[PDB]
Amino acid sequence: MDAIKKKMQMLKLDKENALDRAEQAEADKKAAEDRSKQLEDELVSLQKKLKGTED
Amino acid sequence: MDAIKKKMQMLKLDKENALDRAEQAEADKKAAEDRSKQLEDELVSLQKKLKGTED
Amino acid sequence: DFDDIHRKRMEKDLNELQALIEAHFENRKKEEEELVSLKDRIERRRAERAEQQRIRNEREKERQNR
Amino acid sequence: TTALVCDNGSGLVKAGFAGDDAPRAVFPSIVGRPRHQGVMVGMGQKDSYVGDEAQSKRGILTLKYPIEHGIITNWDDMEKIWHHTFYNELRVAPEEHPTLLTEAPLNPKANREKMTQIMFETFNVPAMYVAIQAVLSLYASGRTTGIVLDSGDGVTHNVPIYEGYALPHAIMRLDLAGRDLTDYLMKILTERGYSFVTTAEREIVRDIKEKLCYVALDFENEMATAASSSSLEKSYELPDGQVITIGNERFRCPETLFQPSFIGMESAGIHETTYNSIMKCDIDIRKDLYANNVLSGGTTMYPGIADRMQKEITALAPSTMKIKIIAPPERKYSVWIGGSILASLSTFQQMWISKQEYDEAGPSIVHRKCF
Ligand SMILES: Nc1ncnc2c1ncn2[C@@H]1O[C@H](COP(=O)(O)OP(=O)(O)O)[C@@H](O)[C@H]1O
Ligand SMILES: [Mg+2]
Repeated sequence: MDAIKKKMQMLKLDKENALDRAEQAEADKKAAEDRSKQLEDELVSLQKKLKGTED
Repeated sequence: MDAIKKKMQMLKLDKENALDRAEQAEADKKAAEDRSKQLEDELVSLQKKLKGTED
Repeated sequence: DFDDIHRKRMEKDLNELQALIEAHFENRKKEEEELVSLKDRIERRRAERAEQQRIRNEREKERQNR
Repeated sequence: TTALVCDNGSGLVKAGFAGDDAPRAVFPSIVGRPRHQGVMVGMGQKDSYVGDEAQSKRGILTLKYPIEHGIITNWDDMEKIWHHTFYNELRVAPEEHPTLLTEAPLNPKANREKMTQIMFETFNVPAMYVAIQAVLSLYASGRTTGIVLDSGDGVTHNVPIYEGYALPHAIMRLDLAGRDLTDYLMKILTERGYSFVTTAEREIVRDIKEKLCYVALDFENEMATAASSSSLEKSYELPDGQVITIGNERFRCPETLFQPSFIGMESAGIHETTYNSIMKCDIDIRKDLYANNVLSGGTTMYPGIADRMQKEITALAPSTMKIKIIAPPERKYSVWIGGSILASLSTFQQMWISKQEYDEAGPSIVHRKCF
């Protein structure tokens, strides 16, 4: 009819916005966790270098 | 009718799924970010003690 | 910029839906039940016209039959 | 006073006062002289019916569009259309209102100069300004970056913009548009027996195209499905009865957009000229253009085009970039809404081409600083 189509369009705008936000948040999590794990690896290498210096 | 109900329910389900997924991702992002901050703070002190050891 | 999208979107996101629902409800209420009732009324009047036509046709055929 | 935001277009003239949401009067731009003899006396028969009046008497007229591909080929008819638009559809004399026409990119200069000369001499407006049809469609989306594909009815052009700085070397204008799709649909309908020839029946074929055709997500699968089942055959009632059934002509008509080899055009589809237009841009603004691809114009209203185009570009583009296609529901009037917004701005109020300036430099003023 008439109002039904507009209501469907609203329900679809919510769909697109929610899905896009979810995808963006997932990409953010991937990037942040990669950052953290690379920092942890750098910390490990520093520990090993400290061990060599102690030797 | 029949089509309106199923389509509307499926679209609302899609919106809710995307929203909850985004919230989980953002929570993990915040936790990883704070842990990364902890890693930075500990790494600086590790570098300082390494520098003293080298001196 | 991009700050009038809220003030031009969110408005009709609810007001338009509610107003169109109101329009559909009032139009259906005004239209469907009144049309069915009026058609039933016209049908009853049509049946009465049919009875009057049958009576007149029969009486005229009775008299005129010569 | 208020400004008149006219938008000539090619196929539908859209006009209205600046500051509203939708154009006040939208009507086809056709001028049709009668072709038969006419025997009734005193019937009050005019010599040319323009606008929406000639879409009701089209049975005895020979409609002819005055704008072929963006450019204007018949200046007298265009003047008649403008006169009708001002006086009968808006009923505001032009002596007291600025006007904001719109023009496709890469159009001949003489067209624009003649347009401004007409507006200043015949209608005698106070001040008029000509704007590129894609920047307005970018205004309406509320963005400030993005690459807009404005597939009108005359010409499809693809203007990339970043941070408000247009890139003049990356505009890809292609002359396939809604009219060629109408002609191709009218040409493939003959494969079932329906022959439309008269210039009046082109309108019927246009209505068929608008109401039935859709863009297939995957072309070969649809061609295979339509050739086995019969779940696609949708019927349509002509203006006199004799319903017709459209089979796989439904998604073959608008497929011409992505494969212009169907109508013999050499160039690549609208899915690949956008990627080429992006790749001509600098290497650092390609991500933003990828994420803010904007659709506009009438012909981009086919059901299912915002998914086919996204699939195609995602196939072409690098796998890491995110491809997003902005397809607002108010696509058809996007250019005019943007025009209203631009005319309503205070910063823009001193960019009009004032009449005294035209009197001092002639019609060639439009190419000058007042663009
Ligand atoms: N709902 C629709 N579905 C498919 N095609 C459409 C639809 N509406 C309009 N069109 C096509 O778009 C054309 C109108 O385009 P428009 O944007 O008015 O061109 P212009 O840029 O000259 O204004 C029509 O000729 C028609 O072929
Ligand atoms: Mg246009």
